[PDB]
This record gives sequence, C-alpha cells and structure tokens, in this order.
Amino acid sequence: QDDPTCGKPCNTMDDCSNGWFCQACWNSRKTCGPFV
Repeated sequence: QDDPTCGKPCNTMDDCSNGWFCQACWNSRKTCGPFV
C-alpha cells in the first residue's frame, strides 16, 4: 500500500493519475485522496 499521491496538492486530475488508491486530485481540498 504505497499510493504516495495521497496528500499531494493539485488543481487538476493529472496530479493524481498514478496512485493506486488515491487516484483522485480531490477537489474537496485540492489534496489528492482515496476513492470509494
């Protein structure tokens, strides 16, 4: 369980197109987060 993208700040869905779990830039706080 790596998903280093998690917690990574961004404004587009391109800064989270790598993580296995947190593959979402998360516009909720502009900080990459896990999905559901």
